[PDB]
Amino acid sequence: SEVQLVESGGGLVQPGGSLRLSCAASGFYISYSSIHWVRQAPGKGLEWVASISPYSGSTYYADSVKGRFTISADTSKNTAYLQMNSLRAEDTAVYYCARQGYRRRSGRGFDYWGQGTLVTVSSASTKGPSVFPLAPSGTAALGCLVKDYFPEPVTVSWNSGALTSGVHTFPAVLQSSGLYSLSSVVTVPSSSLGTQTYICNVNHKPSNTKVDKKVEPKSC
Amino acid sequence: SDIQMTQSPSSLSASVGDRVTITCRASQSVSSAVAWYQQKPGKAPKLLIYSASSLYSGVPSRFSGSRSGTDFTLTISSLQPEDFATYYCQQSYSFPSTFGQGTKVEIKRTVAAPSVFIFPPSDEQLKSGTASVVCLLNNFYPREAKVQWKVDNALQSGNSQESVTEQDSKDSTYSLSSTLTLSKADYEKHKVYACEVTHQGLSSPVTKSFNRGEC
RNA sequence: GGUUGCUCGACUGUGAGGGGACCUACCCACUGUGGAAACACCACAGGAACUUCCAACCUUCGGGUGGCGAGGUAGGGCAGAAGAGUGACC
Repeated sequence: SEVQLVESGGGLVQPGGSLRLSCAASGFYISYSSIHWVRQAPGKGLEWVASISPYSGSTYYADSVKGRFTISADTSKNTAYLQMNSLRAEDTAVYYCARQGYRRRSGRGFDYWGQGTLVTVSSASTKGPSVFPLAPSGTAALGCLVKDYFPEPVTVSWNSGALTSGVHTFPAVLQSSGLYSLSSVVTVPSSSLGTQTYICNVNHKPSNTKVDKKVEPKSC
Repeated sequence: SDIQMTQSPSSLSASVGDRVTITCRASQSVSSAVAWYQQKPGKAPKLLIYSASSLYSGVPSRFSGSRSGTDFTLTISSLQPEDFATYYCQQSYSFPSTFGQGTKVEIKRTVAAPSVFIFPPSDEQLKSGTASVVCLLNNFYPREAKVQWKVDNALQSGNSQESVTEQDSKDSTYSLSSTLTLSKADYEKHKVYACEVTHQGLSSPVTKSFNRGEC
């Protein structure tokens, strides 16, 4: 199927500020479906947010946002919107978009979700990572250290994604600076060390930062 | 007034091939307007049971919903390992709609000891005045593991931070990265840096270590 | 003067279990299914049950058919009837 939902319009926002999330629909028209926004603070749960009813435009809102958020829809653009005003910290979440299924098929289940956009309400400014290499020493391990960035998220691929297997990228933890630091590691057989180039590709879109750090063995 | 969806347990460890039962209890009647979702880390939620017993299109027969009054229960006959995820009940009998606090499910495999390595701070970093020492506990189970940094045989306290992978659903195992961080000056004040792992798969606390400067 | 017919007719009544089912059009509702559909809009089906009725239709006079939103507006119907006429009789 082509059924797809494409959130966008997220990011870092100062407290008290505003934002208009967008959700483009593919492979179905949203005119015949009920459309809901659902948000998830980090490592917390799913919270229902708003929803708009087909044919009537009747809108319903979770009570923690009522009168600061505003769900809505342009049929023609096959796009659903959510205007957030007077934002606060606890508004921080991934904001997901979901199609309520067709009744004859999936009841009031939400049958198609987007991948969610990330909304980061905080007054602290952006700052991209410094990326340091983790030198290795029949297998041993090597990686990159993605240090002191903000906000989430960053992304690591090794060798432009060519090296997918054996890799563990750890979740960012929160440095008491308030910045995020995390590290990525892959294990490889020790033979390849001399002959195999090992680059980690780090992207931090909030800052428009792209780093590629070649990870080589101990120099001596 | 809002309908409360009160789910339990908060969390569930169980063996592959076990039966796992998650229950949600609606503070009011919600007829059969209850839907169950599987959410793996970082992905969207996926629909499992709509209308409280109706198996969604393409969901494996080992899942099933069950209404009994204001009590809804999602039921896996026999875990597969892929079935690692957080599960949520939802009610859409009335607006505002409402979800359970969720239930985090964990695979259960034999013990695996952690592969351990230690990383001394990169030469670029030490130029910039920072010094981070990284210790890796790789592909192990169960996750309950103790790490201890010792600098020149002194136990450290409150300058390391660790983080863990989720359960590699193929692997059903974990990986940990503990990170000692010092000023460059505090780093140049000591020779030996060590990382002491205590894990159930180890019969003896494994220490990987390095000296400052050794090539 | 009565008495009784006949015609016109102000106007009123259509009355709920020891007792109320007349018709139509719009309006307004309630319930349930279905419409790509939790509300809204639309289509359709229905207003507890037991009774009660026949304003309606058919009748071999045995009976039969069809029929309920106790809402509102309007026009009718069926009933009464101030009142006029107008006969017959006494």
